[PDB]
Amino acid sequence: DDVRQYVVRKPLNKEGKKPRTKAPKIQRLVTPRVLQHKRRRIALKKQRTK
RNA sequence: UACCUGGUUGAUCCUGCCAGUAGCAUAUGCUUGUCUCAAAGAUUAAGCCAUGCAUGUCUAAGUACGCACGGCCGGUACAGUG
Repeated sequence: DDVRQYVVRKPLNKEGKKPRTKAPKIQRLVTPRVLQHKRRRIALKKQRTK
């Protein structure tokens, strides 16, 4: 299941302002940056062994 | 600048101190136009203390769901500043 399509929203409404919705930032979420950080530090494990 | 001078006797020469002399530090008195630098609640009481201040801190890079403000363009995980 995709996790990011299941976040609750904040129905953010105040007078005079535009209608707004707001969502939190998901933590402990596997993203293409996290997987690059993991494989970068095994590129350092190989560099030291060489 | 490696220095003495007054005072014991009727007069002398001594011993010998007292007093004078110059600086330097704290206070104090009287006086004080300019300008440069500058010590400053140590001495008595390491006594007692109203009030204020003297220690806080965020970057691209720990954690942002405060509309606090704006803001995409509007299904759009999290724009951003915070």
